[PDB]
Amino acid sequence: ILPDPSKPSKRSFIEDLLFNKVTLADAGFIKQYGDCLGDIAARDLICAQ
Amino acid sequence: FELLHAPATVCGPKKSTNLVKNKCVNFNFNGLTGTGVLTESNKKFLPF
Amino acid sequence: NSASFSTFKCYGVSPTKLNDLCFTNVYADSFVIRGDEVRQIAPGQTGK
Amino acid sequence: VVNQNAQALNTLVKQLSSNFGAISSVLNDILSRLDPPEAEVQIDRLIT
Amino acid sequence: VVNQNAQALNTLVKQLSSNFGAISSVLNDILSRLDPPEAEVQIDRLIT
Repeated sequence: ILPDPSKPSKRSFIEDLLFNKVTLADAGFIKQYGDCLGDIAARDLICAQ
Repeated sequence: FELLHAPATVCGPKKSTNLVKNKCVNFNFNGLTGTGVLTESNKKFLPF
Repeated sequence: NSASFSTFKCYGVSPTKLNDLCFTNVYADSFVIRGDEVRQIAPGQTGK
Repeated sequence: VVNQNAQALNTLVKQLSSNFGAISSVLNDILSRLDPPEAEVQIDRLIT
Repeated sequence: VVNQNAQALNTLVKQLSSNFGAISSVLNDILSRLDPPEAEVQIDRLIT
């Protein structure tokens, strides 16, 4: 339960399990929302709009 | 009239105007309008 | 711009906007009716 | 909690495809076929 | 708690007797006295 300094983030080992139990896969609007920040090929990709 | 309006050739005898070179305009493709800048795409769509 | 057509009133789209879309598929129906029945030719209007 | 937000937003987004009695659910189509005089009647339904 | 639910349901049903500006509040009677292409306006008010 204590934080693991080895991991890049300070999340403890159990907190890693909790974050993996919640997924955005079953979501159309939200899942495609995140991919915009990772898109560079598209020109003028302003996904706030 | 139909709801698709798409293909071509049945409209008034007008002369083609200029283009905006990727500017925020009401681009009209096949009849339907819309606001945006010309966005080139390479995705492989179906022939039909 | 011709005075020949004394009754040209469009229902689903404004007449002025006809010069903004190219169709490629329009069904044209031609027939002759009595003048008093011209009003009877309209969407969902009862008549003989 | 995540599902409730996703479905709520998903329902909200899908509501843009409803004409609410208008001729079409796209404002651009209404403005590109109907002149302002009768365009408000179709448009006013969409806002409501 | 019992009364609140009872009156809430009772209030909900009683509002079917209000025409909301329609010529009549009962759905079927509008059909038997107005043709469909003109009855869509009145029936819409009841739905709203």
